[PDB]
Amino acid sequence: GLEKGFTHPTDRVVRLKNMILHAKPYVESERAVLATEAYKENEQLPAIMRRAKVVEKIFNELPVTIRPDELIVGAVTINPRSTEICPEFSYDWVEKEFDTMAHRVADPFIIEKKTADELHQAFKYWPGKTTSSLAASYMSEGTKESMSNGVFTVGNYFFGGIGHVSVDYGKVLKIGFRGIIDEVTRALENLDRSTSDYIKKEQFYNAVILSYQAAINFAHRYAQEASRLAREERDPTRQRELEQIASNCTRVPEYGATTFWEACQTFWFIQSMLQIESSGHSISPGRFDQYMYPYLAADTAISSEFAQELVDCCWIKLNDINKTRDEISAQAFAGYAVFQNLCVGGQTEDGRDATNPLTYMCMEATAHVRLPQPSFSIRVWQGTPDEFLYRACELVRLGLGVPAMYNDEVIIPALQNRGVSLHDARDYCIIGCVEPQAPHRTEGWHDAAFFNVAKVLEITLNNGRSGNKQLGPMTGEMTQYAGMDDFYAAFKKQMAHFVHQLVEACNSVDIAHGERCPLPFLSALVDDCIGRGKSLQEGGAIYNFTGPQAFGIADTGDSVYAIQKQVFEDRRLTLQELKGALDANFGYRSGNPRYEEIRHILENSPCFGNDIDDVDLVARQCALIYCQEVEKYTNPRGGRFQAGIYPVSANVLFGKDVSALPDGRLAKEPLADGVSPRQGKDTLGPTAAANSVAKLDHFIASNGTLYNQKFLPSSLAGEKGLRNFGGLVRNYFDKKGMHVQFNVIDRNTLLEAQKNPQQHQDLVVRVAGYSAQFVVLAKEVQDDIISRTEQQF
Amino acid sequence: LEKGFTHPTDRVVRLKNMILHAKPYVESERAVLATEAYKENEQLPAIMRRAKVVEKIFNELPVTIRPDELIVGAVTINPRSTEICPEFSYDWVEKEFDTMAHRVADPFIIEKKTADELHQAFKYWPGKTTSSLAASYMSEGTKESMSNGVFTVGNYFFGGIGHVSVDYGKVLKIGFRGIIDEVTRALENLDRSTSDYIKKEQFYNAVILSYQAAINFAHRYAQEASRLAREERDPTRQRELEQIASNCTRVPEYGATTFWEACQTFWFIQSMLQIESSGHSISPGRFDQYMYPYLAADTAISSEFAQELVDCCWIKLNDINKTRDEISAQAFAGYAVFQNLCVGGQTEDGRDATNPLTYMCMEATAHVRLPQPSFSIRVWQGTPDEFLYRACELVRLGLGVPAMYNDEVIIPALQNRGVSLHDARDYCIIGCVEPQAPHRTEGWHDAAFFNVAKVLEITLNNGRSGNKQLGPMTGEMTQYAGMDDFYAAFKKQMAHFVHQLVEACNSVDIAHGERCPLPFLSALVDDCIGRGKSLQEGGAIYNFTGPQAFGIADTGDSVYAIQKQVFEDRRLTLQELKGALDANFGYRSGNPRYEEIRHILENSPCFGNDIDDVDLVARQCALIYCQEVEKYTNPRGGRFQAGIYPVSANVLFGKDVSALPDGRLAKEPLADGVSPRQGKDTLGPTAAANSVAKLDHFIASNGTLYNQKFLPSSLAGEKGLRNFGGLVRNYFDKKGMHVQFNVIDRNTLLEAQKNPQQHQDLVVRVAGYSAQFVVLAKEVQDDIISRTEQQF
Repeated sequence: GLEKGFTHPTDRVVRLKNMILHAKPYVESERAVLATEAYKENEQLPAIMRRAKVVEKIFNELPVTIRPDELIVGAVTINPRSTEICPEFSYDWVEKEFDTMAHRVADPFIIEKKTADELHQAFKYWPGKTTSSLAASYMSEGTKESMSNGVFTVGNYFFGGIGHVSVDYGKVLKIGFRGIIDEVTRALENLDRSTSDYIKKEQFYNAVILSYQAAINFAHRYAQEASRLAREERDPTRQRELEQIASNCTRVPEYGATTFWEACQTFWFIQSMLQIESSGHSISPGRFDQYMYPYLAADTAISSEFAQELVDCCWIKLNDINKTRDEISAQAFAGYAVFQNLCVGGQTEDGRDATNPLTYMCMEATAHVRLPQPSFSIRVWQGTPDEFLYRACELVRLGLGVPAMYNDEVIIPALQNRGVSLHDARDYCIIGCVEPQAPHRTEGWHDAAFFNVAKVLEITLNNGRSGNKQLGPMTGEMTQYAGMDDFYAAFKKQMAHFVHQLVEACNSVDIAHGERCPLPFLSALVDDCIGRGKSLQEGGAIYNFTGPQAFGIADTGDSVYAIQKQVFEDRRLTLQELKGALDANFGYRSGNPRYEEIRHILENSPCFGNDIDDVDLVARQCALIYCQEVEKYTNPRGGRFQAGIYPVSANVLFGKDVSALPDGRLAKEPLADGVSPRQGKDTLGPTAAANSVAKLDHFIASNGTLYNQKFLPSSLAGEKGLRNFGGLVRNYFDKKGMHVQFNVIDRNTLLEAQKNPQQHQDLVVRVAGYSAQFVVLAKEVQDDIISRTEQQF
Repeated sequence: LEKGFTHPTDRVVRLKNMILHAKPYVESERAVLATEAYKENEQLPAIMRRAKVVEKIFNELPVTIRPDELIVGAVTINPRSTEICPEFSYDWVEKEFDTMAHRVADPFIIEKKTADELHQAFKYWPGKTTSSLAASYMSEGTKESMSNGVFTVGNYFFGGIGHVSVDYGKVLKIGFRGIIDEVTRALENLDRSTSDYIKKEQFYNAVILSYQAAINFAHRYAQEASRLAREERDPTRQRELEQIASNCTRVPEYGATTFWEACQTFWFIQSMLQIESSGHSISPGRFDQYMYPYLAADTAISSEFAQELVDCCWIKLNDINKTRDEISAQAFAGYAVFQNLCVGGQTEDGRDATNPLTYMCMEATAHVRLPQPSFSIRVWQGTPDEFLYRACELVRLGLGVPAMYNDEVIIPALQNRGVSLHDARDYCIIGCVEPQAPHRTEGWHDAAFFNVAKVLEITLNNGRSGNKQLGPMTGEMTQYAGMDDFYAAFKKQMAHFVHQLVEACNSVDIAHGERCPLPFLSALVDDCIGRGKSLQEGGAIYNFTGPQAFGIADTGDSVYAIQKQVFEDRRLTLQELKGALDANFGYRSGNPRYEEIRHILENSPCFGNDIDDVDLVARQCALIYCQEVEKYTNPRGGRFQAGIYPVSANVLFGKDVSALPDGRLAKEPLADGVSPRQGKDTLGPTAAANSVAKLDHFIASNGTLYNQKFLPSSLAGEKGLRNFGGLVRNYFDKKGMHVQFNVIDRNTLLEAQKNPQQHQDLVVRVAGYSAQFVVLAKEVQDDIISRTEQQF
């Protein structure tokens, strides 16, 4: 039948998994100190070559750590699941939090006193030499003022690195780091030196070669440590394993991989070393089943058991990565999350189905390991085999939140509309949460900013004011609107004003990374950086984008529709009472009963998510106004802005920035997640809700849309549960929604994990486009997830 | 045709003598303030950091008005002294703390207090200079070639760029306030629909901040004038200081309303540019054109006072000084900053541009008689006879000035490089001999020195320099079947070393763009404001890079000596010549066949005697350099173009060249510019001029330099002047670009050598500029003494 169940992992895998779950996250100092010394030593160099010296010093000198039982080795931090510090982007919040980071609510980390003193010393170098400090210098005062008041934020790449990329893993698997050096050497040989342009290109080429020579050394340093351990090792079986690891790391990634186990080690070295060079998250394995499977197929000696165990170790290694952020940013990316998205299935470049045996081993690994990472995903298209969808649904039914599901049939045309070739778009993977790209061909900036559309609505209805600040243009007081035409004219003018500032802030950060932190190790693994002689930060990628995310879509749509119906059409209240009610927070604090009555009238208007065309098209319209403004703009890499709609863990945080709204929500309350209907307001079941969500224009939001559903576990039980569950996905994708993902959990389970967190350390559930340990999320985020609508067939 | 010259006021003489008697110091204030501004502004884009640098200096540098001055503004507290600009380079300053006061070329005093102050500021700079970044962009082969003396880019490597004539006329008319208004309007009109506006707006904000501080700087001189006036016991001087205070309140914040104000506008621009950056050759250019409207409109001023103000400007120009590292100072010797000022020529409509201020500028040179300005005249087909003959009277004073430039070569030469006919007609001279369309050009007119005679050395040694493989293996000279083989080999060596020359220049170019774009200077050249980009990033309408050839006559006479003595007349073999060159013609060994070979080579026909065969070899060797250079471009979207001029370095770089086939011994001086070799033009000045004009001057559009030296007897009287003007017209009609003249007796120079204390005021041409003879190193003095003395 359709239900096959899941196998169990080896005991070794269970021990490696538990080592992650029991690890206390620390902040560590060695990479930050080494990086700092590389900067001090190399003031005179062009940035790209300074950055080669940075990775050279780190790769040569960072501590090398092999953990008990690992088959796949490489550690960013001495301690499991800990974080380096990357002061080149920002530092001052680390020192401000030396004594509070261990106790903050979202993502605490231990900072021992010696580590604090070491970081204090290194940070003396940094004032005004970070990328952030330069980015801020480029921004206008109005742009900064809008961000200060919570219209939008570019914190992600302002305080940290970029990342958000799926590199050419298959190229390194084939030709190795030595092959990269060879390609660069040939580019040097063939350089046109007849003008001045060759000088900087040769700097880049030499920086890449130096970086990859050092990257070879790094792998050999792990081979050397594996051999030292083998010579002390007492169990002859573990000795043989350590000897094989030393052999693997001698071969890869310097040279192409010759076994599946070597291929896994090539993969993990690339995965970890990128996040050593830079703190940018969303380093996404992408189509792991596609580029890894030739190395499994050609390995005639490996058993299916050992091959699965290796994939399991990879899943577990992916959970060893961690990242601290400033105390507020950490609330927006909560759960010790670095968003390594790994997808399976879909189509080949020729448009044939891409399922292979490793596709299903990746699903098994998720069932074996059951940890937050990777952010595991499936691609779905019209020829997806029934067995692949049903197997994925059977995995979703375990309640980990994974796999998220992505619709080829929308994403491919969406990418084509942005200039991506049909051949490249067929090969897409997902970056981070929900963001599609042609892998190893894109500098996508897929989480460049968070933009609060509900805040823009607030400000529109207050004639451009926020508090006692004139923040936007004076588009008119809401009491002067003659009808919905007037509102929309004013909203578009506020949107144009604030989106222009959003683009300024993004491009300022973009310029700052180009001037100060171009990356010679990462850049060599993305087309066409080598061919062009330019880093990713300078536009070397074939495709260039910048992706800012809308917050409050359903909140804005339902509020605008409430004005349409309750004021203009049915005349239940006047524009003047609405203004007074909004200013008084519906009388939350004064107890005004007319405002409370008005709140009740507004709350009971039709809402997005019940398959009601009227109100659904207002949500579509409000989202379109944002998406249509964003796409008018370009970045300094010659690329195009494109909107996304996803919340990571910040729809609570950014709700705190918005006063009362015309749909009846009180000041500072949470916003809706992604394109999902407002929490608890879709009450006609999952098909009706999916039908509403699919009415939005997903194609124009080509940085990715995010739709969350949550099911009662018993509704998915049995073969008929899988049948219905698969039919729901096909329905939604046939109606041109881009993405959907599922929690499958009982309300009491979430409540119990709140009351007795020490017994629920392994409870992993979906937040938004990624999964996390429920108990490490702040209570207000836990409560928001609990408040989500419970679906049932 | 002889009027004589008037005498300056006693004030002008006192001011002039202050310059002669001044002992040059190194000073620390500007360097310390600059450093603090960098430290305080790490986070800014470079252009804004550079605005913060000039804002701190303009706000805080000591304000110094000197006794008797009518025109005020001091770069240094002490007269004739130098600031330090560590943003370009610093380590040689501190290396020389104890030796700079005693070095042979251009000593400066460094008091202990000053060295301590500089020692502390220098702690900031390791690896943060433009030079340290420029070196990092260069290939090892390029640095190796420079280490072995093939060429050097030291000028803009160790120091600022400069080499520009800014829009003085625009500031005279609209002031700094008008610059700010133009930028405010560019900001208003900015297209903000893409990402390109972000950096443009940084540039605009940097410019506005710079010019707000520039206005404060002039007001600070107004305050000090007003303070000095309050303390002045002499009533006449009191009124002068009050009038100075009023001038400095008006200009250059606003446009000038009197001639005395216009003179104060000019000098504020001239001095403040060289506070922002140590780049020299900040050239007033066509002073008589843009200043004359302000003289004509000034109905109240007397002729004598207008003359005395022009004299005060001449003397202020001599207040500027610049230290360089001990070796670089030998190449720019004489406390020299090369501020070239020309008069006459044509208007942009092709009519003669002489006006009454033209002749007052000539009188100022006769009044003042100091090294600066580097005074020049333009000469065209319609030059009035009275202007040429007055210029020749001034030349007879033996100061070396005016240098003479030929519109009829320079304008089509600039046209060949894309300059519009309208812009080319408005050309001035930069520095020594380098022409440009003023306030329209970022020309880099002295970006490098390139030793063509060294390339010849290396060619004949199959790419070797002292058993070091510096160039390609084009073949040993003993395998040349004829001159065709030599020229093939020489062109291959030239292409190799000019590619490295261009790399080194462009590396310095990139470094200045990345780390030191200039928001004060840039606003005064088209089209930086309209484009929203600095000069360092290509804001100028016209962009060039200009490297200078050395050893042209040496190379031509050597190459011809092989042609005649080896191939044609078979008087020695290639093997003997190779042996004689390696052995320095037996200078140590006493080998008599090598001495006989040297005599044979020394007596070959030589460039400079109107002999076509040898002259065309000099032409061909110079073309090979100029034709290679112009194949290349710079990062500002502009074009390389060769010049030929030595400043004071033809002795210095002769030390890098071993024996040559023309018979010169190892390490001996090279020839200056396009001039014939020292003492080798023996048939007189018309013959020598006829030879020089056979070179292709048009392709050497960064400027050529031709020195002549006359016995004063041969220019005496009315007959002397007619002969002298006829010589100039002969040479320019035959399409030479430039000529200038020493007019001095041999014994005068020799006496200055033995009794320098009684000849501190002796001023003579070095090359493209004049200097106090007693300040030049003995070997430079001897080289000038050895130049051919001409006679009609």
